This record gives sequence, structure tokens and C-alpha cells, in this order.
Amino acid sequence: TTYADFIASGRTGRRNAI
Amino acid sequence: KEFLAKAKEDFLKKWESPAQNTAHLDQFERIKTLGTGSFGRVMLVKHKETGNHYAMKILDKQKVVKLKQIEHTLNEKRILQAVNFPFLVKLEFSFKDNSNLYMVMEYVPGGEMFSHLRRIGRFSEPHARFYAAQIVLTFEYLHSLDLIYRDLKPENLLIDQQGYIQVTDFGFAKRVKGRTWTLCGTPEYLAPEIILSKGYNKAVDWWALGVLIYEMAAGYPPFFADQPIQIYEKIVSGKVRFPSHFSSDLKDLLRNLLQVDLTKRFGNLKNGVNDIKNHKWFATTDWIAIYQRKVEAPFIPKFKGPGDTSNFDDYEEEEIRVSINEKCGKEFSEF
Ligand SMILES: CC(=O)c1ccc(O)c(C)c1
Repeated sequence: TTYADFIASGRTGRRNAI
Repeated sequence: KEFLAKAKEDFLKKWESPAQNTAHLDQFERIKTLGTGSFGRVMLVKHKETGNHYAMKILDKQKVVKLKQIEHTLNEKRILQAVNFPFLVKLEFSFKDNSNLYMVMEYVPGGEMFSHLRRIGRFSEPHARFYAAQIVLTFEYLHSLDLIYRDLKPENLLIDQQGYIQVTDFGFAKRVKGRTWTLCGTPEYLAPEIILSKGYNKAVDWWALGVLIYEMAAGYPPFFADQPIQIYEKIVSGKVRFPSHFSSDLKDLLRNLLQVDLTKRFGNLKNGVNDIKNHKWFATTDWIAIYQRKVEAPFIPKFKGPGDTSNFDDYEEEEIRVSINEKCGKEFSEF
């Protein structure tokens, strides 16, 4: 599932601007 | 018609004669760090003479220079002192010392949208439409003053005591007539034109609204991956997938907001924002009651008291050291 992929991804924490 | 007319007259006067040096560090009691990042942190403080609590953003001038954010920083404070809108966080004071820049803002104890969205998983469409409406009104206000916001994300939206949104972080906000080119923002939220360096305008903010709305209703962004380059490839590729629980109207809105075609991206066409405001997905929204804060919030934060910070994460505290020599004084002269 996309949700499961997200949760296991390295981007679910606060995201820094570039 | 144009409430914006009045709006703009008040902004322009503050814009040309911006407030400066309106407090000093010793007038505040430092309580706890509410958030941190690139050029400095945000602290809960207490105004000694009134007992009011505030959020104080501290930027190390040396770090701002190192990151080439001087102009952006002057933009941030000049604009934030000049604006006024129900869903825009208020700047109460600003000042600077030998080492840092300080922006003393309204304390919004309900924490970040980011925190509650990740915790709860995803929002209900009505719940997400309540927030979105607030951002649609804010963007039409900002864009009417020729401002681009450029940093929309749940991390930057705070939830107040009434369950309404307060937009923070004007670090990339810019008064610009026409188009601009800076590569800035957050990878998940960038519009195609930014990634492709085509030069861009306020349309980028309407795309970002597309990402936010999707993220809120689905619980994850429309474009994600473990590294930013992959995220750019996805955004640039003209393709979006939607959860099967998204209602038809919402997919249609999002298809028009996450529109790689500027000529067709919603809010960017002949009808402007009324293209968004008039959309069927917003069918049940009283835009006026939303502004006047007369709608009932879906969610109301719990705070066991004043200065209470359970809605914010814990951050390692660091001391605020002030040098004995003035740093980068000429660069931040107008702050
Ligand atoms: C992070 C930021 O800019 C911020 C601004 C106002 C505020 O009340 C809080 C809690 C944070």
C-alpha cells in the first residue's frame, strides 16, 4: 500500500526546505 | 467587492516605513525550544512586563550569511511586520543584537498541523476542506499584495485555540511583480516550473495548495521518495495517483491544481482564485463565515494551561550566546 510505503520511507518526519 | 483595496493601503504604508527595534532580549523570559532548523530556533518566551507568552524566532546572523539567506531574511521581517489577516501569525516585536536577529510572534499553542496529521494518519475531506479554505483566503490576500509565499507545508501551519490555522515562516516570502527564479521551498511541495528553472510566479503557491490538500486527505504527499532528486522526477513527470477514497470532486480539484500547465493551472487562469473558490469540492463552504471564524472547527487542541507545550515536540535546549562584538552589522542594517 502507498501508505505503508510512505511510513517506511525516510521522509515522514519534518521536511527541511532547500 | 475589493476588501483587498483597504488591505493593500494598510500594507503599503507599513511596507515603506517598516517597524524596527521594538523590544529587547532582556524583556523576555526564555522557557523552551518549540522548533529548530537552518539559521536558528523558535522559543517559547514570557514577556516580563505583561506576563504574555510569545514565540521568539532567533536567527544567528553568521549562519544566515553562510546560507546566503540575508535578503530572504530581510524579506521575511519586512513583509511579516506589514501584513494582517486572520490566518497569518502576528509579529509583535523585532530586534537584533550583536549575534542574532529576533522575531517575537504570537504563541500558537495548538502545535503544528504536521504533528496532528501524522498522528491521526489522514484527515476527513470536510476536515481538510476547512483548513484548505483558510489557505485559499490567505493566498488571495497575500497574492493581492504581490506576495509569493513559497513555503506551504503542514509543518508551517499552526492550529490555534479555536482550531483555525495560523500560517508561519515567511523566510521565503517575497514581494515581486512579475516572475522570479530562486530555487527554494520544500522538495515535496515544489511546482514543476521551479524544478525546471523556467522562472515562476504565484502559480507555484496554487500547486502547493494542491500538494497540501492531497497530503491532508490521503495522509501522504502525492510525490514522495527517499531522496529529493527522485521526488523531482515524479513531480516533473506529469502524473498523479489518488487514493480510492478520494471523492470525484477532490480528484478534479487536485487535477486542476497539480496542473503542470500554467495556462490551465487553477488560480492562475483568467478567473483567478474564484476558479478555486467556486469549485464543487468547496460546494459547502461559506467563505465569509470562514474568514470571520464563524464556522465550527473539526478539531480543537487540548492544552492543560497557559504556556503549556504538550502539543509541541521536545528539542535539545541550547544557550543563546551573544558575542561582545557586532556581527554582520552592515548586512542586517535595515532589520
Ligand atoms: C515556527 C514558527 O515560525 C512559529 C511562529 C509562531 C508560533 O506561535 C510558533 C509556535 C512557531
